[PDB]
Amino acid sequence: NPKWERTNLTYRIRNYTPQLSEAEVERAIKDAFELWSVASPLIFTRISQGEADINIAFYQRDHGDNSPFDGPNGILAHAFQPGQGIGGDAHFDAEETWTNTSANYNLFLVAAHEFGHSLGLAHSSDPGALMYPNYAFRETSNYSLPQDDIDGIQAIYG
Ligand SMILES: O=C1N=C(O)NC(=O)[C@@]1(c1ccccc1)N1CCC(CCO)CC1
Ligand SMILES: [Ca+2]
Ligand SMILES: [Ca+2]
Ligand SMILES: [Zn+2]
Ligand SMILES: [Zn+2]
Repeated sequence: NPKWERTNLTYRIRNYTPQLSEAEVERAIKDAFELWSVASPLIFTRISQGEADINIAFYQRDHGDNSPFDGPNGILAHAFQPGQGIGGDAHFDAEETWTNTSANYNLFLVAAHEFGHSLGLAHSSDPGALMYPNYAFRETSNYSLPQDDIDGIQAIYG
């Protein structure tokens, strides 16, 4: 069970996607981290300089980590289990259409799912859980962590 030994973690947005404004990308990420924060003792702090626990970036095909992206559709992003260096980091496929609406693909939703991986959660078998191994849009306004996911982080961090 790889998990963070610390509760205050830092994250850093290394690059942005041209598809949305910087503020939009930052808002999506912030909201995505908040989902998890309200159900655990984890506190996330955004940094702009230096080394952060969770590095977030948009990359194309080969990007230096044994898991190149596949272009439009297919895998949308990937994250690393809690750990030093690359651990906890999340990479988003730069070739995907990134949105903040119902159109594929909503960044807030994909990001929330990736952060679950970054936190140590595995995939869930419950089709209504954020951690279910498939992307499906759900109303983002006032969206909150589903029941199963709350049980998930809870089981790890309390
Ligand atoms: O389950 C996933 N888990 C990821 O970490 N990354 C993905 O892209 C993932 C994902 C799921 C949900 C949200 C974000 C990402 N997913 C997207 C849909 C795809 C379906 C191929 O038909 C299977 C891999
Ligand atoms: Ca892809
Ligand atoms: Ca890291
Ligand atoms: Zn990667
Ligand atoms: Zn996943």
